[PDB]
Amino acid sequence: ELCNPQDKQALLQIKKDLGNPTTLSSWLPTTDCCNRTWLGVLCDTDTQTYRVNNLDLSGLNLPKPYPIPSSLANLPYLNFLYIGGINNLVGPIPPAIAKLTQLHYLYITHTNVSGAIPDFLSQIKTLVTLDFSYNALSGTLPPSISSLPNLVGITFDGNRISGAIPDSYGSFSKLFTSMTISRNRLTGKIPPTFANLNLAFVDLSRNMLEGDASVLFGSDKNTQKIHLAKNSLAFDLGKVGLSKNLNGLDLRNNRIYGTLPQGLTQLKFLHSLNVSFNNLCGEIPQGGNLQRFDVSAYANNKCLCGSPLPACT
Repeated sequence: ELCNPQDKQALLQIKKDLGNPTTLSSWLPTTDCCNRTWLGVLCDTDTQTYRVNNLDLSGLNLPKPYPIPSSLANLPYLNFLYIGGINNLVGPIPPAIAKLTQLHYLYITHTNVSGAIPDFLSQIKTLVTLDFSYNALSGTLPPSISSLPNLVGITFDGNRISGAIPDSYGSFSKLFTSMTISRNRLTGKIPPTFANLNLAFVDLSRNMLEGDASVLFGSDKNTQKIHLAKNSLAFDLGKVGLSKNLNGLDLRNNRIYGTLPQGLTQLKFLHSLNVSFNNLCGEIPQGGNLQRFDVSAYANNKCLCGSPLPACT
């Protein structure tokens, strides 16, 4: 049998540790774990270790709450680990995951996992993406993950994370291009060190952030989406530079002031725009895609005017 004996026992232990759910009844001692019949399990054919390097646990419908099994640490060749959509998965992200030294892609999402996002993840130098969204995570954001050299993005949306965004999150490498931490409880300001990032995507919507978000803008940046809705931000929007790549700009429900920047008429790919429920004033820039957006995208500001709104005096 091709299945490695130690991977085999860890997988059967994981199964037992989750109450031997019927959703894992394909994990049979009588069949080879490497031959694609064990649901969600694959072995590394590419590097020819033939060790289990890809595990997907999804929608298992556990019969009662169980934590993330510490037997996951006994699959040391994991590169890809997805754990998601499991209502009855509870407890913290165990330091047992630190044993997965070759992880590239890690998702623990749409579960009831709780506690803080662990600071130990910074030691897993192969990490390319982290997704811990839609769980019950609390605590503050772990500052040390900014040292990860291959990390391209973090997806931490929809938890209960509190505290300020660490200044060290402006220190990610040039490969880091996507940061979403929406629907949490962050407070404070966006760190000035974020001028060092070049984000394709940034979503910090539905938090309690305050102050200036100008650092996330710039005509030298390569940014496709900027989503900052539902915070308490306040800065002069008319002063910001805009990435030519911008396709989505959502700043609704903040305390942003000044005029809309004339540079918006030059964005060829702007397809979604919402600046409602702010303190903006002045003529809406006429040109580009600006007059294609409904009135509701600009309404409820202080004194905006010009098409699609009534004429300026």
